[PDB]
Amino acid sequence: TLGPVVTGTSVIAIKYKHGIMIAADRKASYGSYAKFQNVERIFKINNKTVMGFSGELADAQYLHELLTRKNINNLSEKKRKEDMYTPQHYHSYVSRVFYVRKNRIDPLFNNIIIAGINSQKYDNNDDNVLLYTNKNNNNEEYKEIHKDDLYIGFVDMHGTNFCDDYITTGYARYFALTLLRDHYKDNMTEEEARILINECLRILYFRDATSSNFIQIVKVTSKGVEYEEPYILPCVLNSADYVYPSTLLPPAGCMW
Amino acid sequence: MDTLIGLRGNNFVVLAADTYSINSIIKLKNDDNTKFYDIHGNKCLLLGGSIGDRLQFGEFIRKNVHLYQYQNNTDMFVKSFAFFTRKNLAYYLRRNPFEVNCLIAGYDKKDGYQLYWCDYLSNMDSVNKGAHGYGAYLVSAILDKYYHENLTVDEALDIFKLCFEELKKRFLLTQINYELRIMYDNKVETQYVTV
Amino acid sequence: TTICGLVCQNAVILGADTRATEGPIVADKNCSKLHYISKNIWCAGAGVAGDLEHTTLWLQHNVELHRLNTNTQPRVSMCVSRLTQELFKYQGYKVCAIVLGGVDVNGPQLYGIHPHGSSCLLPFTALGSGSLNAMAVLEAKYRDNMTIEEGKNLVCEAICAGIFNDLGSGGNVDICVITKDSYQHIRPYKEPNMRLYHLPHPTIYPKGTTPILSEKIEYIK
Amino acid sequence: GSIYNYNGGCVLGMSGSNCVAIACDLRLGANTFTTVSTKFSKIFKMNNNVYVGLSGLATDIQTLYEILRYRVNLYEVRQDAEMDVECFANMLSSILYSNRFSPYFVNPIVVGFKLKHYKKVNYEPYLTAYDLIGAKCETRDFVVNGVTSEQLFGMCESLYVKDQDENGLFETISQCLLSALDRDCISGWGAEVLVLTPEKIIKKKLKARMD
Amino acid sequence: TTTLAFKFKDGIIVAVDSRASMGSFISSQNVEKIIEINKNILGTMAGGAADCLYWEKYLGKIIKIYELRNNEKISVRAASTILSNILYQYKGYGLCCGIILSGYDHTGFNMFYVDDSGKKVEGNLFSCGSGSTYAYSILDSAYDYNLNLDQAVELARNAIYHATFRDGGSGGKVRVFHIHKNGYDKIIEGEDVFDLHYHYTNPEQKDQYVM
Amino acid sequence: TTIIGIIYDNGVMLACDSRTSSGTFISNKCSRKINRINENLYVCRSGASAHSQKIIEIIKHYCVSMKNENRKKGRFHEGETIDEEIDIDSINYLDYNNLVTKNKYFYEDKFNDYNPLVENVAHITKKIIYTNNNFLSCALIFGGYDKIKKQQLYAVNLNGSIIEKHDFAVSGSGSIYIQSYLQDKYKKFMTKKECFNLILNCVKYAMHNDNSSGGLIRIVNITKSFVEEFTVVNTQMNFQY
Amino acid sequence: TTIIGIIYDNGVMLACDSRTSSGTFISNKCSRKINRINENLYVCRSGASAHSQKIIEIIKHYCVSMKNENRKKGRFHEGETIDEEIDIDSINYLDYNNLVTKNKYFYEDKFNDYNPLVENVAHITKKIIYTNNNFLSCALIFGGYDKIKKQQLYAVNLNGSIIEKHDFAVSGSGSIYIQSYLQDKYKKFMTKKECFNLILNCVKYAMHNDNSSGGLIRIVNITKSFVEEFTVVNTQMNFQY
Amino acid sequence: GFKRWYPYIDNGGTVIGLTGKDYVILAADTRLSLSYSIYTRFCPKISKLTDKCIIGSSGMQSDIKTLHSLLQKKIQLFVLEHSHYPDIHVIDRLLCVILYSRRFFPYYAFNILAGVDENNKGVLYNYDSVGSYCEATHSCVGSGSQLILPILDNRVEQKNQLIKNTNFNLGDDINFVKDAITSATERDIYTGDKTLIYVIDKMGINVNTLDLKQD
Ligand SMILES: */C(=C\S(C)(=O)=O)[C@H](Cc1c[nH]c2ccccc12)NC(=O)[C@H](CC(C)C)NC(=O)[C@H](Cc1c[nH]c2ccccc12)NC(=O)CN1CCOCC1
Ligand SMILES: */C(=C\S(C)(=O)=O)[C@H](Cc1c[nH]c2ccccc12)NC(=O)[C@H](CC(C)C)NC(=O)[C@H](Cc1c[nH]c2ccccc12)NC(=O)CN1CCOCC1
Repeated sequence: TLGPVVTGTSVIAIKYKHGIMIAADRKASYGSYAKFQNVERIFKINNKTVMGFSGELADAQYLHELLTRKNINNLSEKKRKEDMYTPQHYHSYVSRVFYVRKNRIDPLFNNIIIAGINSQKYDNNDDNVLLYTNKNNNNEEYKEIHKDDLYIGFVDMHGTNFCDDYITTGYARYFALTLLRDHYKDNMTEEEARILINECLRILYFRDATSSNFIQIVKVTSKGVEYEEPYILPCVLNSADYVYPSTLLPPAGCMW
Repeated sequence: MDTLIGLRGNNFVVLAADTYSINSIIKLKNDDNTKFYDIHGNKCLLLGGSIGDRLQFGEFIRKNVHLYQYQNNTDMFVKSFAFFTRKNLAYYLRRNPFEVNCLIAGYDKKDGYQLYWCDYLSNMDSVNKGAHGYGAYLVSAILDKYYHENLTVDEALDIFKLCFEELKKRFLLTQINYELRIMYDNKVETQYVTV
Repeated sequence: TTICGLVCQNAVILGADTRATEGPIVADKNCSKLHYISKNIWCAGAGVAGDLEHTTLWLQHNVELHRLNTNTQPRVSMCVSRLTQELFKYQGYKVCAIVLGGVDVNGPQLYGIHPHGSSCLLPFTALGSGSLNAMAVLEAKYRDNMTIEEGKNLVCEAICAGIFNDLGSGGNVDICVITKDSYQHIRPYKEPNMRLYHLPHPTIYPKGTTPILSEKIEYIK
Repeated sequence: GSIYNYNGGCVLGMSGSNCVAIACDLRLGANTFTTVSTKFSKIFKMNNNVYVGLSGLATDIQTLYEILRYRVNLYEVRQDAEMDVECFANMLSSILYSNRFSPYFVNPIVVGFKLKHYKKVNYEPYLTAYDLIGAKCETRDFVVNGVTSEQLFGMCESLYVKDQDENGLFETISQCLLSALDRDCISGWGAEVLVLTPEKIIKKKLKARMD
Repeated sequence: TTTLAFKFKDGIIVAVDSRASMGSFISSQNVEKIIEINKNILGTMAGGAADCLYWEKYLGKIIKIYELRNNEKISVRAASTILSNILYQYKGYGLCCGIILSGYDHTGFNMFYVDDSGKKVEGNLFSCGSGSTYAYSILDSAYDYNLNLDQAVELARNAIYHATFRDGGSGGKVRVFHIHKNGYDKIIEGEDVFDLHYHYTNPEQKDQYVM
Repeated sequence: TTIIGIIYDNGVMLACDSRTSSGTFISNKCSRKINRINENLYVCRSGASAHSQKIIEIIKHYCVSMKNENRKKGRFHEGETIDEEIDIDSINYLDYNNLVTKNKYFYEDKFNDYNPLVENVAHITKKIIYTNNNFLSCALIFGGYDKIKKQQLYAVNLNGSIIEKHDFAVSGSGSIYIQSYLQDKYKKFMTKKECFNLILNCVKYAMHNDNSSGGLIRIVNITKSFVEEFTVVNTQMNFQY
Repeated sequence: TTIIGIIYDNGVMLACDSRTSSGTFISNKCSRKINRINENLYVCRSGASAHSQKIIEIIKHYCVSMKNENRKKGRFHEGETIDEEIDIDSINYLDYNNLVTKNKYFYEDKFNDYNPLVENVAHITKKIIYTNNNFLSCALIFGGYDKIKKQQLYAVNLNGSIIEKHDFAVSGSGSIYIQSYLQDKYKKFMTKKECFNLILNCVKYAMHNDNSSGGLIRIVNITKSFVEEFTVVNTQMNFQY
Repeated sequence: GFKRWYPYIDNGGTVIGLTGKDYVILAADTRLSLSYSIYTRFCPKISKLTDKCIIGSSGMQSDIKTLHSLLQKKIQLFVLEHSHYPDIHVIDRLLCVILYSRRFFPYYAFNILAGVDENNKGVLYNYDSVGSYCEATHSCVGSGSQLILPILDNRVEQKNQLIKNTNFNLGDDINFVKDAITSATERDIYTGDKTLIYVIDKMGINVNTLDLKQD
């Protein structure tokens, strides 16, 4: 891969009282051409781990296949739920991949978020793993997971990697990151987390040309990994001066 | 490359240059005479660089200074001469640069014996000893070491002999023919040295 | 740099940070980036500081000359025309991104001007390297017909976001409120950054500790 | 940058209680590593209350000094008064920007006294620093410029003390300059320090490293 | 950097400065540019410090194994050949190395200059680094094979001092070692060139010295 | 950016998106790309904002000069004396959401005595652009009404050529995506409502498919006697499939 | 070049133009860009002819291997046992003008026992393209029928990414011009006639607007039991206005 | 028609080291940045190698992490094989070999190896990403090195001061390091947020924290 051709825009992941909430719009752009409008940019690695990407779709798919086979081998060798790999383990794996490809100067044109639950003490989902049937889609309360038991990690093109209570890629790394550094707080409820993420996505939709308002939300919780029904974000302009007709401005000068 | 050397004492100024006129891989002359520009009133401009730029700039400066002295019926001061030369070189630097290094030596009653060092970028300053060319690297330390205040003309010439021997022995271009201009006792003398 | 502006009811509020940077080094910790063009017009600058200072001074004095000659109130549209024509003449080589705000017969007006000579009339805007963080704040919180106090708080929040999220922004927050009858320039407005550790006592060198070669004393008369 | 590295050089300016100080390195370089002079001063007096420290390309330093002397002399002969420090600072900014697209490779500082009349006259320390196209930083404690800017900034941030007499001001500025010069290959070979007081000027040459 | 070595009637005199730099910033003033390869061989290094140090350690390992196997001390010529062949194998990779190997073996005192380009020049007097030209001039103007130990040490010290004075890349301290039949001595462990300047060029300290 | 112009039975309708972006960042959310040169003459701008804006300022100055010189001496037209409405509120209505989205003004020069000609303004613009086509890079669509040729569309293309369009003109990056849609849906002598719907749909499709097109939609309807202007904010594209 | 694929109620229809050009010269007037990988699997090629052709040859070899390995041992389906017509002559009729323009064949593997899967072939192609995306530059549309997912469209994009399309896929330089047209006209569960008309019109508009698209139009209709192929030569676009 | 990809980035940072009679200090700022943005405000730059040795690096974060992990793996393997913990000098030679192994694609990392040896003397090694130099008193790597090193020279060596001071102790040295890092934070855009200070002495390694400007 010499460079990006078909690309996805920012991803946002945050911690809240019940786990991880990760959001991305379902759009992949072939330049300035929004060719694909229903693309999946968040993938499930196992019952406690998800991967989001921003950048080249081909490299993201390559990494997704690598992680899928890594999970299958882990499951083959598993004897107890403690044997399942953790989000930290997958983050280390992806960071090593990126570092080696940097050394070869054959990078993946991507920024990756690896998020999930770093513990096995909140459920028995990994006692019997189902890969081809999702029993989730029969409702019990969510479990309040400790912040220290959750994991969000970032990897970039040069192999730079770290973790935090919230991670952003793309233009989120400016807009959503400012909003999160201002307003994020610990143990947010699901509705509060969704409201914060929706504000960030609305600002991104208004100020980023490669984004859409068709949003995919994924929750990693004690119930496992849940994909929400994709929804259209309502995005209205915040000023009537935008809508004011141009013919009502003075006809002389550079009023535009 | 043309090696220029200059030494200023309390009672003299000595300028020295190699006497080679170079055109590609052959020496046109071993007794070149296009580097020294003697100017009435005990002034000397020693130039180093391409022969064409050397000739043009040296003659331009000499004719301008002679015009000044004829118009004003007076001798230009050495400091005025040096800074006039530097101002002209700086003026032409950003338009059509002369690629010449300058050693400006002179004597006047107001300031005594004066030596100024100027490079092709027109960076000038008065010095007690200076050098230009790739032989500067090999003669500057000799000048530093053997120079002292109250030096005499003959001791200065001995220092110059050391410099010439070093340029013959260690410099890639084995330079053996040098011309010296000596200003002292309100007279200017020419010498030719071979090592 | 983080500069920003917004239009509230009957006023225009401009804000700026106070850091000038020469590569990775802070050349000025308290530079003034808000400039008076006229009693009812101000601007905030981003880009090359020398270009910004020269251009703002030139615009201020040309506007004052025009005001003296016409004996009328200066116009934000006139400032926009002059600035854009100059910047276009130089083809973006005068790197000046300006938030120009003022109040005239047409009411409060805010313009964003870019180095190549384009302009846009906006309700709010932000420029500089912190412009994206400031814009995040402004997009989140802006609404029409805000009180002057609410607009001041919002401008402060935007500039603070820029200061604390952009490495090329820092220092204090300067604000200017421009109405049709007066301007209030608050410098500093926030002062959010200060050196946090100080030695127990300052290091005073004992007299004569520095060796000297010579000392010449001259008396000024 | 390399054009600044060609010669090197550094200037510093500090303020005290009713005094200022301006310091410079005395080296003249060539090809970034050859020392040709050890007495190339970078401080120039415009009038009794105005000094300019010019660092950068030596030819540009000399040219800018000649232009500034011309302008100041004309202004002063016309007005029959000494030029104000703020007026000189603004004039220097405008002169530097007049060559915006082919600039002088000089990074100057202005150090002096602002005179305020009430009977007696009040002398207020005045310091400004510039970039090569006239961007101006007005400061109350210290200004630096040259290839040693980072070292000087660190030393002045750590060691500057507000409201010092002339002796403490001289010690502080000289220590800052010497420590900053000790870490620069292309600056040094002697240091010149001027301490301005409303009634006298003290000029000192420091015993510095010559390597 | 300035490193020099020369043969004289009582052995070899080796001298170096102690300055390291990255660009125009002085990274250190107390590095050791003379190393002992074995008991009877000293190498003075110039250029890339990391390359010089690594390849000198490599040569030391090779010489140690050779001497252990063959129960004899290696010759300076053989060590220089090994080093030059190794360096030549890397020609075109960017190594920066100028090493003077001086030592005593069964054929007397020997001195070789080895480069990263695969050069190996046998000689009686060598100088390397950015101050090499100044050191060369000083050594050539006053060299003699019949100098006493004190005179030779003084000559080496003076040459290093002048190189540091004229070259911005050299400075710090001057070290002078003496190689003789039975090994080597450190006559000058390290001497600041500050005192050298104010003892050679400006003993009076009444004013700033004018170069 | 998407700018369109269409000629219907009784006038000419210009429409534009309102997104100005510096690459992928959106510098201006809602810019004004349809600009009035004269009461009966409008221009849609595409390409570099600085270039198009400065050109349009110069052309407005020129058109003022031309209108002043077009005035004749004396009095005229002493015995002579010179429909379906768009439901803009219904068009803009959104369930999940002092707003002004419609303006209308009548020409002061009723008989077109001194108003400059659309061809004249378009051609002076073309000459200006061609004399500096080594630097300037902008594409313009002049839509206007004059008593000689009635409603007119002129395309001033990149590099400074001029083509008069008798059906429709498109320009900008987003027009490519709607090229065949407009060709298929256009017909001669459309009614005002048909033209409004067609041009609105064209801009909506262009914004849906183009990352450089977005924001609201601005529409200007120039007729024999008046000019109407609308702003549309219900720009989302909803597909059944 | 223009390649399109559409999914209608009972199958998948691929269509393509047939112009291969080296810049502005047309090297091949009527090339074959829809190619059979298996009886129930077809690929439309776009981009460099050499790259796409060599890739398709490799993939055909791979698909032969896969089909051979898919065969199980024994006998099966002992007791088991396994239409609007396009008026192609009328479609092609031209007043001013032994020609074969229609073919149809039934699958030999009636029950899809050993035929490879559309996703399998598309993904092996994607892997091959991605392993050499530093060199290869081609875009492919796989249209096929398998008994697991029925009719399928896969887009293998430049740089080697794969997206399954459930409504339609387009590619080539000419698809941009018909983007909004196809989006507007497409609907779910179209009849064969509706899909044929839509895809033919899409290729015609793309050829009208794109200089790199021309020649005749090739259409392949893949259904559960057979494959039909049509050639259309009445490609001229006639506008009333 | 694609742009080439550069495999190096600078993530900022400053690491200071200061030795004493029987102690060593290593301070590092924790900010991680990319161009004009902050990736995170807490990325430690110092890693513990032994009970008497730590290493702090500045440069590309991925290279720093990989190099610190590789050094730790080498030291653990050394302990397992030769049944004793290497001292700071052995670790210095080991790191030199590791660094020159990549001589033609160097680690983008400048590192200070701080420790106390068998004589209970503080030791510092400065690494310029390929080679090592033993530092007598103090050292600094990263973006603030040119601001900080003059200060530490003035406060420690005092070469340009006739009236010198010699009472150096752990508390005064810690205060000097805090002042140096704060002054660097004043003028360096890549230094800020928090700083971790490790003191190694006879009682082991102790870590304290100091707050810096967040702009
Ligand atoms: C905002 C930052 S940004 C990244 O958005 O460009 C600030 C805006 C700013 C700073 N100061 C003022 C004053 C008035 C109005 C606005 C102001 N811009 C900057 O700080 C500049 C950013 C760079 C990338 C252009 N920095 C500068 O222009 C430097 C200022 C400077 C340098 N040394 C100084 C000493 C004293 C006083 C000021 C300074 N200058 C340069 O970078 C010099 N270059 C030389 C080549 O030509 C361009 C300017
Ligand atoms: C002589 C100078 S010269 C001009 O003749 O090359 C010295 C010789 C020298 C210096 N140090 C030692 C140690 C042992 C033996 C010999 C020595 N050469 C230099 O100083 C080098 C000159 C450059 C132009 C090749 N400089 C260096 O090699 C740098 C040393 C260094 C860097 N950081 C330090 C901190 C503390 C102490 C020393 C150093 N290193 C580099 O320039 C390598 N760069 C560093 C930046 O990233 C890229 C690699």
